[PDB]
This record gives sequence, C-alpha cells and structure tokens, in this order.
Amino acid sequence: AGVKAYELRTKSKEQLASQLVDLKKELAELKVQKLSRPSLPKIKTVRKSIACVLTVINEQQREAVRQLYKGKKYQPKDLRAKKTRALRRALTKFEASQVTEKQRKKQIAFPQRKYAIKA
Amino acid sequence: EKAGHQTSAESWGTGRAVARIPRVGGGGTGRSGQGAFGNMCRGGRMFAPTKTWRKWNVKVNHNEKRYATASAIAATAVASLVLARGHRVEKIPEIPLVVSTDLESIQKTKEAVAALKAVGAHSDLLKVLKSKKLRAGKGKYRNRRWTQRRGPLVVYAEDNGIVKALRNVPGVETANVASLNLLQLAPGAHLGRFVIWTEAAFTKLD
Amino acid sequence: NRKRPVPKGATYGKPTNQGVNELKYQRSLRATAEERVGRRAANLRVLNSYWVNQDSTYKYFEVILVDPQHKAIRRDARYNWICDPVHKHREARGLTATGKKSRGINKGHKFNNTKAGRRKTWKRQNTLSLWRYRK
Amino acid sequence: AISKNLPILKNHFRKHWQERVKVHFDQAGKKVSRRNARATRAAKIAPRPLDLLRPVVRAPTVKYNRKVRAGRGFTLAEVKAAGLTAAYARTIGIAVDHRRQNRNQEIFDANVQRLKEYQSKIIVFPRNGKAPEAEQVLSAAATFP
Amino acid sequence: AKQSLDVSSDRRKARKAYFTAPSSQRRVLLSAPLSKELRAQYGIKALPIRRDDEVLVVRGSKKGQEGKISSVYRLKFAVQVDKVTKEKVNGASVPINLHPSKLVITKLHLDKDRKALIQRKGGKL
Amino acid sequence: AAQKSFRIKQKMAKAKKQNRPLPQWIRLRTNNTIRYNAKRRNWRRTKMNI
RNA sequence: UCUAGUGCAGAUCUUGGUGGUAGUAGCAAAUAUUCAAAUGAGAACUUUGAAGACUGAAGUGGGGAAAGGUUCCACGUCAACAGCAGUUGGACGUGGGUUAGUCGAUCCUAAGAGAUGGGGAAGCUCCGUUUCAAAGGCCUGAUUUUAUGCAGGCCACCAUCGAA
RNA sequence: UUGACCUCAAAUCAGGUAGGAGUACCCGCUGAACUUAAGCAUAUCAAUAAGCGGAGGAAAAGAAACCAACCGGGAUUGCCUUAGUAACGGCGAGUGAAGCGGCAAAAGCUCAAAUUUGAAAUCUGGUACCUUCGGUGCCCGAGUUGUAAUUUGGAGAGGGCAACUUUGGGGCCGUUCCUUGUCUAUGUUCCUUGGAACAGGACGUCAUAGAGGGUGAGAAUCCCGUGUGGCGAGGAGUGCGGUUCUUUGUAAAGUGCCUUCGAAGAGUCGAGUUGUUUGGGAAUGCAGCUCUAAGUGGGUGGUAAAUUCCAUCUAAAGCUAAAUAUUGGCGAGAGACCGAUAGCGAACAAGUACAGUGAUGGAAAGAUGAAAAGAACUUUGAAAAGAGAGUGAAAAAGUACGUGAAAUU
RNA sequence: AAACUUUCAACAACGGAUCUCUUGGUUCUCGCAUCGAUGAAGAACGCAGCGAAAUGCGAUACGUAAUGUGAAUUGCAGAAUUCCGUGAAUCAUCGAAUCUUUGAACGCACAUUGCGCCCCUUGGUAUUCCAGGGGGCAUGCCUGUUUGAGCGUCAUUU
Ligand SMILES: [Mg+2]
Ligand SMILES: [Mg+2]
Ligand SMILES: [Mg+2]
Ligand SMILES: [Mg+2]
Ligand SMILES: [Mg+2]
Ligand SMILES: [Mg+2]
Ligand SMILES: [Mg+2]
Ligand SMILES: [Mg+2]
Ligand SMILES: [Mg+2]
Ligand SMILES: [Mg+2]
Ligand SMILES: [Mg+2]
Ligand SMILES: [Mg+2]
Ligand SMILES: [Mg+2]
Ligand SMILES: [Mg+2]
Ligand SMILES: [Mg+2]
Ligand SMILES: [Mg+2]
Ligand SMILES: [Mg+2]
Ligand SMILES: [Mg+2]
Ligand SMILES: [Mg+2]
Ligand SMILES: [Mg+2]
Ligand SMILES: [Mg+2]
Ligand SMILES: [Mg+2]
Ligand SMILES: [Mg+2]
Ligand SMILES: [Mg+2]
Ligand SMILES: [Mg+2]
Ligand SMILES: [Mg+2]
Ligand SMILES: [Mg+2]
Ligand SMILES: [Mg+2]
Ligand SMILES: [Mg+2]
Ligand SMILES: [Mg+2]
Repeated sequence: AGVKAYELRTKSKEQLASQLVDLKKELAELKVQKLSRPSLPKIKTVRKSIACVLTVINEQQREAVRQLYKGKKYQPKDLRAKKTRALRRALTKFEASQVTEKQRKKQIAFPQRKYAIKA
Repeated sequence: EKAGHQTSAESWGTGRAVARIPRVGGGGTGRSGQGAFGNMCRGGRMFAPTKTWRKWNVKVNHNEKRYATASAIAATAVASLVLARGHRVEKIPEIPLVVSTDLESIQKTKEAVAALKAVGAHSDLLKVLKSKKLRAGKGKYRNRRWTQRRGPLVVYAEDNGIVKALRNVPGVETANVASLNLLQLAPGAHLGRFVIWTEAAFTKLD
Repeated sequence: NRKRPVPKGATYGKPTNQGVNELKYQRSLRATAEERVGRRAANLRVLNSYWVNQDSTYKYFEVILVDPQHKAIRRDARYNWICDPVHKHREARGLTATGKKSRGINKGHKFNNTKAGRRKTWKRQNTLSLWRYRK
Repeated sequence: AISKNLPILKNHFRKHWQERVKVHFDQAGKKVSRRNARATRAAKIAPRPLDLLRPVVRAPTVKYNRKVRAGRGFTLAEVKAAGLTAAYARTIGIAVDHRRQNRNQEIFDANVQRLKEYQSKIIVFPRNGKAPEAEQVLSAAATFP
Repeated sequence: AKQSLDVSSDRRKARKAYFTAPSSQRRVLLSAPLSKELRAQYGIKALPIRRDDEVLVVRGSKKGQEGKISSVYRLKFAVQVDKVTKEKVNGASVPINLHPSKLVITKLHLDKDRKALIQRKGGKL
Repeated sequence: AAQKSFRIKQKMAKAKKQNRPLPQWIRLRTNNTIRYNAKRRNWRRTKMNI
C-alpha cells in the first residue's frame, strides 16, 4: 500500500518531517524483525513511502526557490534548463535574428515577391 | 571485410611438428594455437570474399527489350502456348480475350472477380487458390514463404478502380498498355500468359 | 626550419627520406603562432594575425581574437558569425587567411590539386565509380 | 608477364582501391529523394516556378560556338533595357550576372525580348492582400525554351 | 497487401515483437472473441480478456468446458481457468494453460473502463 | 598480506560475496537457461589478480 | 530455365571426436610402521588408546615480511578432486569469525620521482625543481556602530610524492 | 599635496568560457616500410597506414587577382564525359589532371581605406520596473589611438535640377512539419484423420484488407494486425491562408539628367636559393632564409629572356544554404546473403570465462515435449540406481533429453 | 572343436554429423542530428522478502514523482484495499527529482577510503581545542568591479 503523494502535497514541511522520522522508525523496527522471521516484504512499502516523502519535500523546497528567483536573471544551475551544452551555448533567436540597418532596409525595399507565370 | 581477420595470428614455422598455417597466440583459452586467417580453418576467411561491387544489374538493349515484349504479346494470342503454360483456357471460346472497357470502372473486388468468372477465368483463379504451398528451401525464413501460380493479366488503358479491385485476388495481375512488363507477360521466360484485354487497351495497342 | 625529430638522424628507410636538417614545415610561423595563442586562450576565437617585427631568432606577430561569449559580439550581426560552433579553432584547421594560403586554396589552374581540398580531390580521383548498369 | 599478341593495358589498380569503391546502389532512392525535394520546394514556393529565368547565351570554344545555350544571368544592361532593376528582378525570378558583358547585339536584344516576354507572361501579386490563386507551373525554362 | 513503408512483413521482426512484447501489449495480443449472444447484445467481436470473465473452450481436448478465468499469465501468453485442470499422480491439481483465441467469452466482468472500451469500439450496452 | 589496503579488502569482500552457487528457484523460472554459475572462482584454481 | 560461398582421400591441412599401443610404462627419493576398540553399508589410510620410530633447537618446533585471500572455526557431508582408498580433508554445502589514543599505516626525509613560474616543441608532450616570478603567513592586540579591518612589529624556506 | 593617464598586477571579486569522450564521413599537420620495378638506389607503394591537433550534422569550398582566345563564358560543390588523354617518368616499371560540353542543385553578399563634427548619434555591465530567449528608465564604465549611420568596385559618394513609385510589427483561428493515441470487415458451420485441425472434403462470407506474425500440424474469414478512411492530444514554427489591433512615418528605399570626385588590403605581391610536393615539363603549389615593390598599377595568359601590343581579372581582409560524404550514433524498411565448425569474435549471464607483469590475447556453449503432465506408489539395495507401476500421441522424447550418422566398442 | 582375430547384420553403446528449425548476424536503401564543468564516456563499491550473473538503479538504490492504459506479478512466499477506481502492473510513456566513491575531475594528495583552510550552525563551562551537520576553496582566458605597483608619466600645490 504505502503513502500517496497527492495526499502529502497538501501537507506542510513539518508534518512531512514528522511523517519521515516515523517511517524511519518503522523501517528500523522492521529490520530487527527481518532477521527473526524468514521473510518480510512489508519493508518495501516503507522504503518507497520514505522515498515518496523525500521527493515531495524536495519539490516543495525547489518550487519556493523558483519563486524567490522568479523573474530575474542569474538563477541557480539546478533550476535552469539542462537542454544540452551546445544548445546552451548557441545564439538565442534574438541574437541570431539581429541584422544591420543596411540589410533591414534592403529586406524591406526588395523582399522576395510572390509571382506566378500564366499571364 | 573484417571477417576472419580479427585475430593477431602468426605462423609457428617449422620445427614444431605442426602445419605452417598461422596460429592464434597467447594461452589459456582453447583458441590459443588454433588455425587462423585460412579458408580451410574454422573461424577463418572464406575464399575470395563476396564484394558489393559485383555486377548485379545487366544492360539489355532497348530494342531487344521491345522485341521480346512484342514477342511475348504475340504469344498471348496463341492458345497452344497459353495452354502450355498451364492457364486453363480450354473452355475459353477464342483468344485474344477482349472484354468491355466497363471493367476499368469497377471498384469492388467482388464485382471484379464475378466479371472474370463470367468471362471464363474461373479455373485460372481456382488454380492459384489451390496451388498455395510452402516453399521448400531456406527461402521460407527469408520472407519467401509461400509459392503459387499466377492467374490472368488484366490489361487496361486507364485505371478507374480496377487495379485496386484486383489487388487482393491471388494470381491476378494488372498492367497498363504503355508499360506491359515482360516479367508479367513471359514469366519464367515461358511464353503465353493468359491476358484479358479491355477494348480501349486492345485499340491503343496500335 | 623544422629539424626532423628523429634520434641521431637515423630514419630507417630509403635515402630519399634520410633528410633531417633542410625540412620546412608546410604550415607558416604565423600559423603556429595562431595555434599557441588559441591554446592559451581557448575561450576566444582567432580572427586574423599580422607581422609586427622580426629578428634572427624570432618572428613577432599580433593575433586578433574575439570573445564569442561577450554580448557585444553575440549581438552585432557583423561579427556573430564567429559565435557559430563551426568556427572553433579556425587556425587549427586552416581557415584563417594564412591557413588557406598554406593549404593552397585559391582559384585557377595553378591550384588544381588544392582548390576544393587536396585530400578531397585525391579521394575523388582515386575512387572507382561503379554504377548499377556499368558504363 | 608479357605474353601473346595483346594490347598494352594501363590499368591503374596498384593502390588500395578496394577501400575507395563507390557503387551507386543509391541511384533509384536518390532519384526518389530528388523528386520529393522538388515537390517540397514547389509546395513551399507554391505559386512560383521552381527555377529562375536564365538567359540565352553563346558558348565559347570554337567547337561549340555554333550552339547557343542557357547561361547564368541577365547582364545588368539587359535588364535595365528591359525596364526594371537588378534588385527587383532578383525578387521576380530573373537571374542576374554582374560579371558578364554585352558585346553582341543579337544576343542582347534576344535576351531583352526574353525579359519582355517573361514580364508579360507573369503576374506579380501585391505585397498587401488578395493572393489571386494563379496555377503555378514548375518550369520557366519549358515556357521559354 | 501492405502499402505503408512504416509496416514490416519480416518474420524475424514480427516474432521478436511478439516474444519481447511488454505486458501492456500482451494484453491486447491475448484477446478472445465473444459468443454469438454477446456479440449481438453488445456489438463487439472481440475484447482483451481479464481475470473475472466467464469463458467457454471451443478447441482442443477441453472442448465444451466452461469456467471462470483465474489467471491471465501474460508471460506464457496463457490463461488459467478454474474447472479446467490436470490431476497429477500425486493427488494434486495443476491448471492447464489455454490461449484465449481458442476461447469464447460468455459473461463479461464489467466496470467503468470496460464499458468505456465498448462504447469506444461501437457498442450498445 | 595481513597489512593491506582498504581497496584490496573491499574487492576481496565482493569476491567472497560472489563465491556462491546458484539459487535453485532461478532454475524453476519461466524461460530459464541458467543451469549453474559459470563465474565460480576458487582460491586454488584461479587467482583474482587484483 | 536462372544463379553460385556447388562435388574431397591426401595439403607435417582446420576443428571436433575416436582407436591400437594397453589394463601396458608405471604410481620405488625424503629410515616405519603395528595391535585393539569406536564410528560406519563398507576402514591398510578416519578418531581414540597402546606400542615402535623420526625431525633433534642452522627443527618436520613456535612466529612473522612479501604473496595468497577466507584457505581460519564450527556444523552437515562425499557425485566430482585429493594420479590406491576415504567415513577424512586447504574438497562440497551452510554459516560464524579479524574490537587499538599506546601495534603499524598515517607524518619525515633518503636515492629519486614530479607540478607551478618560465622556456622548448606542428603536437602527443619535453626540460627543469629555486629556477631571469610582484611567488607568503606568524605573534600580540586596538576597537568596543562590530565584527575583525585598520594601528603596529616579525619573518623570507618557496609545491607535492617518496620507507608497514 | 591632491587628483588623473599609461603599462603591469592581485583578489574563493560579479558574471561567463576551454578542456574529456566519440571520431564512419570532414579540415589540417606529420609520415613509413612491406610491395612493384622479375636485382636495386630515383621512382612506385603513397603525397597511403600508423602518430598529432581540430569540427559539424554535414564539414570544406564559394561569389574570380577564374576559364579562355570563342559570335566568348561567368561563385562553389557533385555526377556523365573530357581520359588512361596532354603531361611526368633509371621516358623503365609505372603515374597522370584541367578548360569546354550534358546534367543535379542554385543565392547571394560585407568590411578596411571618406569629417557626424550644428553636437558618440554607438555599446557591455549594475540596479528599479515590466508583457522577460527581451524591453524601458537611471547609474558607473568602454570608446575619439574611432564605437554607430553612410559605401564595397557589379559600383559609389558630394553638390544641382525634376517628378513619380513602394513600405512595419503584433495577436487569434487554420494549414505545414514532428511525435503520439484511438476507432474503423468476413465461419471458428458440417463429416473423416489425428493427442491437438491450422490437414482433407462439403457449404458459405469479406476483400481499397489473400502483407506478416501467433494460436496444441499448411489459418484471409480464431487473435493481433493488414487495407481504407475517421476522431483526437501535445509540441515546434514564421513557411503561407484568412481575420483583428496597432500606424509605423514631417522616416527609409528606388528611379532620370548635369557636374566634381571616385579612397580599394605590404615583410605582402614579386624575385633568388633550399627543401618538399605536383601531370606541371628553364621550376604546379607549399614552406624556410635573403632581397623586397608599384599605382594609366599589379596578377594571369602551361618554354626561360628583352622589346612592343592585346585580352582578362582585381590578391595580399571577410560571411553564406542546396545539390555532395558517411564501416560511428538514433530510428525505420528490405534481400536470388549465412544458417550454430556458417554468419560479426559473440544467436546463450561475450569482449564473457580464461591467459599474460603488462600492452594485449580471447573461447566454447542453441533445439524434451502442445503442455512438466519432469515419473505419485510398491519392491531389491547403505545409497546412487534398478525392476515394476504410472504420465504422455510417443520415454525408440526421462532435464547425460528433437533426429541421432561414422570412426570406435 | 573352443577361445582369439577378421567381415556382415540386429539390438545396445561411444559421439554429435545429417535433416529440419532460428527473439542472431551480414549487406543494400531511407530518414534524423542528440555527449560533456548544469560534471560526459568510462570505472569501482553497493542496492531485491528469498540473486551469483545479465539487465536496471544509486543510501529516495531491479527504483521515487508525473502522465497514459486499466487489474495484474509469478519460481515460491506475501500482500490485499489496489478493483464501477486519483488505481494493479519486472507495464508503457516520461517533461520533475534522487544520482554513493570516482572519473576531463576542480582544496592539496592518492599504492593512503590520507592531510588541510574559510563561512553558518549545534554540542562539549569555548573567537582559539575536539566533534557533528550544511555550504565552499582548481587552472588558463575574456568582459567588468575593487584594491594597488612603477621619477613610465601629466598637471596642480606652497
Ligand atoms: Mg613425429
Ligand atoms: Mg625549427
Ligand atoms: Mg622510417
Ligand atoms: Mg568452396
Ligand atoms: Mg575428409
Ligand atoms: Mg587428390
Ligand atoms: Mg592430420
Ligand atoms: Mg605394471
Ligand atoms: Mg619410476
Ligand atoms: Mg580447517
Ligand atoms: Mg584417488
Ligand atoms: Mg573414491
Ligand atoms: Mg617534468
Ligand atoms: Mg609522505
Ligand atoms: Mg616507516
Ligand atoms: Mg623488387
Ligand atoms: Mg621478385
Ligand atoms: Mg630485395
Ligand atoms: Mg590515420
Ligand atoms: Mg561551412
Ligand atoms: Mg568559408
Ligand atoms: Mg577513348
Ligand atoms: Mg602519385
Ligand atoms: Mg627546389
Ligand atoms: Mg612531407
Ligand atoms: Mg618547387
Ligand atoms: Mg516419435
Ligand atoms: Mg523423439
Ligand atoms: Mg536423442
Ligand atoms: Mg558403427
């Protein structure tokens, strides 16, 4: 069974930390029983619930950092985009669409026209 | 190009009471000391490896192609040659078998098949249906699994549905008069395919 | 010149290749200057170079470089072609003025071997072209 | 190695030629690709004729001067005489060559008439509105052989 | 015949796609036809089979036998029905693995998703 | 050697954990072709060379 | 009818397998074994006891370095291995086991290796190790927005690695 | 004394950037020998392999200091050809292009050198705000040892006259492209054989679907699919197709006639010598050294030199798609290919086990049966096993498992 | 005459050929362009209820989140609320995260799981010592800032 992330995202940070320490206590109490019993698969659900809780906590923290750095240049290098090194070093579509006043005037004066040949 | 040569074999020469074929070096495997690089050797290089720059396609003179296609068309109007291909035209009244240009506008395989039954190709279709057999050799698992006879070749002037109506009927081929492939007209280099002409095609042939 | 880096002048071959001293390095001194400057500053792109002075031991060159990361060059359409990645280490491939000079890349009958690229023309006219229908 | 009466053969295969053998199996597929590319380009320039108007020009090399041939471009004087500028012509489907010169009045006037015919045969849609659908053809060369 | 250039008629590729299929595609591969009654009552010819369907065997040595599905053993491309078993020498009962192509569904296990699937496939309920 | 590096001890521990036969439920699995453990090492037959 | 990786007795041919030789050569260095009981299906060889012997302290003893890597110990146990045997085992299977402020490593420098600065070299990289360098950090406080700058003074080896 | 400038430094200064992998194809440097010459040294192998540096989806080249000698052509690349030709070559062995012509594909351009001088008009950065691949305002700064506008030789600029013509950016809905999902026919009717019908025969159906695969034996009609169309989802996008808002703009561009001008790249061109290279031949290119220009000039015009002409371009600065390549990567489709001693070394826990100090070397090994139904139970035996029994269509299928050859027994 | 040798056949052996299979290879064609200091490729060590490998992953460890489908997984055990549903699954998709020790590998070193310095915080009666936790400290080069150096150098001082 385990915990569901959609009912954890409604919780606060402290509630989640208490949940996490309780789950770790349960995991220790289960590891002391695993050596007595022949088999104990209940431990898997507790492990995955710990993972879900930590994922939710990470998300909650990262979104707050995103909102702190919202709308300003120089945000951190784990909240930026990863796309690729070369695509990150590539010219933007602004810098690549820049032209001189000489070429702008010629593009405006003599653009490629739409012509057809029947008459 | 790499095959039989991804090893560093060198001959032991004479004095070791073995043959002078080059051998794998090192030790500890089983391949150590085995023959290598030879066509007589297990794991070696086949004699005269096959190349892609073999000649695959052949020039045939245009006029010889056309001579042969004309001959294969003329052989269609010979009941002795069509029977000798096994085309089941004994009850067919006479050939060249010409039907109306109404056949070019047929859209449905059912109607197309019924027209051929009425005209007389019923047995030449049943032959194909009965002749499906598994190919014998290793072509089966080379996407050549099923063999069968061919039935008639329907020749049209313009396509208004007939090729799609006859696309799924086994054995039946369709052709336009302009192209008229020799591979269809004389399959296996045997003359006398059963050809059903439309009147427009029979007229455009001139 | 370029002394052949070979121990004690032994080349282990035929007399035509026994030369050690009189060899000349097909690339120019301007070129090997551009190389060293581009290795010292790999974040920049070499644009051109020019002689400024010389003596018996040394030749002195000034290399113009351009930072393709600076926004004054990222913008400024006249110079943002250097910021494309096909211009990384131009000097190392021979795309500068002296690089093309030394590659022999000019128009005309005097540059038939080196017009489109020497190795390209060699590979072209030492290639057997075979067609489906053999001509 | 030299033997009975046979011609002296000069077969140049003493290099590692098997490493460089291009067999053009790609002939058919590459034709298909060219046709698809022409189709895509035509659809992208959907009214336009896929080729620029090229001039009629006289071939060099006294072996070939008996034949007239298609050239590169319309020789700025020729277009000026045709009554339009080089920049506008380049946007209208007329190849211009700035480096060739007119030394022959017959070729000059033939090309000028070529340009007049082209200008009378084309319709140029305004830069503003309608785009009055116009049934592209795919060759100006076939229309002006 | 085929006309698309995205489709393959290679036996090798088809067999690899069959034997290395994931469980989500083995579900669709393991479809079964409906009886005449149900194909009339719903308008569906066949459906992917699941655990609580009632089924009738129409080929093999277990011809005529009815039962309730017990397992859809997708790994083996098989179906275990209860009341269809082999009795071993050691008094044990071992389920016989059937292919759903040789079955006929007589009573469907319905839920929101099967109903949606049927209305999607053009059914009437 | 008794006085040894942690690295060598670590690799030795991995080898001790690898020095196992097969589990026998792996032989009962659907479409199983593993009969025995072919990567089995013994200190007398083959040295690790680490 | 088309097509070719198309026909084996040889190549001290390749790979795999099998014979005769042949139950043959042989299983003989290191002084040496014997009796009983127990165990066990079964004992020349396992265990115990009794006896007889050897190594003979520059040992067949007790410990270690390198190397090995769990061979250590226990329990179970014999299909293979232990060139006879085997109930035994450095074998097989399952587990347990290595506790440091004081023992070593860690640190120092040795022969030497090797960055930096610089200089060579098309270049992979080479030289060189205090050098043709603007090559650092150590004591005490003063202030009491106050944390630690300025107040002072001092000092000039100039990386680092290198020994169980 | 204070404050500048210049040049050089330090900072865990604020922001960034380079390295390595891969390397089939691409740009370069470096660079053999085996071999051929029936010997061998030039030559050839080869401007190849190996070594080194450097890129992208292509790279490079590229808008003539070209080809030519024609009634002249007109960036570059590639194909057909030119051509095994002209030429090189112990003129031996051998090597060996280019112009024209036909085609694929086509696309052109921009800086320096000019006084904005009645107004550094230019730009990075920081900071506040905003509709954020960026904009506006402010503030330090760069910069006159020259940042913008203006022009690039095809031209063009400064004045003077005369009239005309044409324009920008956002939104919305579609279409284009990419990726993806889903829906879309017809027998499991009868008899025989068989363990199983997917076999044979009878009667039928669908077919723009009889491609392929699966299912207890050769299945269009049992399943997935196939074929034909439909209905969606998510993106990229300025390619165009319509609609809507902003009016850019007392701006810009184009065209005619007169007049005065018309800047055009230097340790470079070129020359001598050396070396290498080329078909390049009194020297094809490249590099080193030495010498070292001009402006009605300079280069080229395939025999060195002087003189007189002619033709053709405009170097020493620069950008640019397509046609072209691709034994690598990702994703697809095919084959008169191989079929487990074959085919990649590897159809399997294969670059694995294993060997070697190490660089490196490098295997063998696929198939029970439809289904484990993988032999309950009795008995002899210490046990392994055997004999029975039993499962199976078949144990002449018993995990030493399809068939089960020969040697050998 | 037997035994023994040889030859043939039947059955049984040895062995693994032949035959038939093929989730593999090889070649041709087509389309696309996407590694890395935002830490790549590679490596080591670990991770499952019962695994030694292969495959997958990284102390959130054969995986977490999200989305889609819509009831499995399977060798055994176990689990059930997860079944007319924010939901099974070794499922598919995948846009958010985690990603030990390393590695171009970046505090200095490395045949060491070695030795440091700075900031914040906690504790031990502690600016200094010990420890714990979190966060940092490479090199070259560019733009800029700040602090400076030099009779290189200008002016202006009284
Ligand atoms: Mg001998
Ligand atoms: Mg030198
Ligand atoms: Mg040599
Ligand atoms: Mg052969
Ligand atoms: Mg033989
Ligand atoms: Mg013979
Ligand atoms: Mg032999
Ligand atoms: Mg004996
Ligand atoms: Mg002896
Ligand atoms: Mg022991
Ligand atoms: Mg023994
Ligand atoms: Mg024994
Ligand atoms: Mg050194
Ligand atoms: Mg030390
Ligand atoms: Mg010591
Ligand atoms: Mg020779
Ligand atoms: Mg010879
Ligand atoms: Mg010789
Ligand atoms: Mg190479
Ligand atoms: Mg390019
Ligand atoms: Mg270029
Ligand atoms: Mg000829
Ligand atoms: Mg040559
Ligand atoms: Mg010379
Ligand atoms: Mg050379
Ligand atoms: Mg020369
Ligand atoms: Mg049988
Ligand atoms: Mg059998
Ligand atoms: Mg058998
Ligand atoms: Mg025999």
